Amino acid sequence: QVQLQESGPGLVKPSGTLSLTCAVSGGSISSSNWWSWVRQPPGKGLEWIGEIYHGGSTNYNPSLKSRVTISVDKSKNQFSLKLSSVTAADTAVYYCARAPPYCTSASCPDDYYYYYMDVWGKGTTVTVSGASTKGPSVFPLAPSSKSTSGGTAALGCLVKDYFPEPVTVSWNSGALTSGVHTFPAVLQSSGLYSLSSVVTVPSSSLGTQTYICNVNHKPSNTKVDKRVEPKSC
Amino acid sequence: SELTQDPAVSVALGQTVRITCQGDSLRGYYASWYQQKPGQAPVLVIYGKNNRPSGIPDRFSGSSSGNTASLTITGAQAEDEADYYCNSRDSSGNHPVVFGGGTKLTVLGQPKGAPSVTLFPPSSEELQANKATLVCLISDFYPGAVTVAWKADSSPVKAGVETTTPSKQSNNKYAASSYLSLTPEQWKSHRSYSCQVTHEGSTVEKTVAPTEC
Amino acid sequence: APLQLGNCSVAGWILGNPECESLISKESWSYIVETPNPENGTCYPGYFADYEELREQLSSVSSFERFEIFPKESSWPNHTVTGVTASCSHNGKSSFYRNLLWLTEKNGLYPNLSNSYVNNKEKEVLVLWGVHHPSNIRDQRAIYHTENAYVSVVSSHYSRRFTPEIAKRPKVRGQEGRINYYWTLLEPGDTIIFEANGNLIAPWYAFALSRG
Ligand SMILES: *[C@@H]1O[C@H](CO)[C@@H](O)[C@H](O)[C@H]1NC(C)=O
Ligand SMILES: *[C@@H]1O[C@H](CO)[C@@H](O)[C@H](O)[C@H]1NC(C)=O
Repeated sequence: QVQLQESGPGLVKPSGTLSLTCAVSGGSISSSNWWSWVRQPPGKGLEWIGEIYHGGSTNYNPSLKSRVTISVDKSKNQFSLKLSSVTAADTAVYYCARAPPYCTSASCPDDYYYYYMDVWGKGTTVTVSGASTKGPSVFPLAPSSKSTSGGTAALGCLVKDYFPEPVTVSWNSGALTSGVHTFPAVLQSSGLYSLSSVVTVPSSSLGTQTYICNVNHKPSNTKVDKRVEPKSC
Repeated sequence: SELTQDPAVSVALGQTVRITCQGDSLRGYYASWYQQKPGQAPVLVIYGKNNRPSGIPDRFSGSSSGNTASLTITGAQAEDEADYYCNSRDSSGNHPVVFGGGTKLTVLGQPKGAPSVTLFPPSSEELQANKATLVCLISDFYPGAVTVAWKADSSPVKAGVETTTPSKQSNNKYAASSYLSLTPEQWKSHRSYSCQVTHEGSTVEKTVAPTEC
Repeated sequence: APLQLGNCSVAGWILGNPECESLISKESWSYIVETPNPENGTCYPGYFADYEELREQLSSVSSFERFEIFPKESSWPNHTVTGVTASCSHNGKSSFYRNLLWLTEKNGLYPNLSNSYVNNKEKEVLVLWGVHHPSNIRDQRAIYHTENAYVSVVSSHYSRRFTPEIAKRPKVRGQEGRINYYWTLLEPGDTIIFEANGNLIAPWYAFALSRG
């Protein structure tokens, strides 16, 4: 049915205004629906931000009411969120969701007294910082005849010194998904992130199958397709 | 007001667990439950009285009693390990939405595994950029508690070490990584470097050498 | 043999009240026996229009039959149909009239409704329907996605447009909303057209009969 997809900057300067956009497809934004926003600081619980119903009706979190503005744009079939005077407390993964309509009287069917959010976006990582954006440097992690384990061998990609989060990695343009693990990122003393993505692969394929990792760093609009070859020694 | 729930609970696999959520807003509107796996968006598992969305197994059941809502998972499995949040709308005022604090469910009795360790030397491309990183990838271990140590030749090293906290992979086992940052001259001036991985009192060590392929 | 309604009334039986569930009818009867007024027969509070005349024409029938005038799985695609309410519960589970469908918004929308039926049954067809009246304006918009609603029922011998009136009311059977029930007789060959943008308690099952 309806699908949601967030979009916006992954970096906002302190005291600045966060500005996010959620695109609704497979449905009309001007409908009987409470389009909502939810955020999640790293390692923390879900926090409800606010909701909107077409006609201008907005309902916000009391602790966020002063800095939050949720609007809607019918022409582009989307609803937005704008959060002003951002600090480190506003660093979080922001979700846009859909809540059903509800009633405040005993004149509706039973299903209109439940609250839930069934349709969720994929999430947008926003970091509140003053540091600049930096694209990653990708280096291959080649397989070695010492570091193999019989019929299978491990090869990967080092994604070094990017900022901010996040980075996604696929293999062979998504055609290779089994044995793939992308580790979480380390935060170095320099304030830059780094991670690795490894895939376990049959050993007898090292010399005849091409392995390319696909690095995506949307905060810097950077895509790197790194070829991972066996060591020529 | 607010919804409170215990932050952590554990259940042995195959048995049943009941995740309780309490608050003054539960008498007005019905509570809803979500399951959040690490790094993923929350998925609604129960709404209304005991209604489950399409594609949610009947192992998840939800009951309420007074100012208390409960999520029961009968016959727990390894795939049920996630964070669970309650969620309701207040029946007073402008009807704001409140989330519970969340509950981390741990499924006990899963098979143990010794960590698999793969140590990568600095690639020739990174070296020719005048940088050097050793990459120690640790995977397929349960429980997810591990301690890493590095060695230059035979001497312990603590400078330039960065290790990720363990994370479960799609295998349900845990993985973790450790990086040793070096200069190309430090890399070439030693005879070998080692990544030492200790898990449940036993240790796996891998070694790389600049003179070998 | 007379129509035996047992512990429930004519209103609850003809509407499909969940407490009169089962209670299989017959093809013919010369009179009706009943226990009258269990909450006036309607599990959801409201007004039954021309109720005395309906009982008169249902007194003696010869070829009674209950059929599906508008099947649930079709007829109403862009609307949701599984609307139930606690006032019409069966076995401790909320339900609704077995012969009517509480149509509400599907995916946030309640498109313009238009469905017709032709009486090809060679007898009279009794069509029941309803119109819903929420108690506040906020719930009207949440349920039907319109502030101004109409329901048009047009046949060759019947024509009426209902406008829902929203007003606060006491709780009757725990509900502040009302549903007014209406009906008309469709002669053979006639066409009846239901048009709506909200508040319609749409006909699901109807009745064909003779001597009425
Ligand atoms: C009403 O129901 C009860 C129990 O099912 C039954 O004993 C009684 O006979 C019923 N009423 C009539 C008039 O049959
Ligand atoms: C539906 O019908 C109403 C009244 O006949 C009309 O005003 C409206 O334009 C029609 N279309 C929609 C999409 O509501």
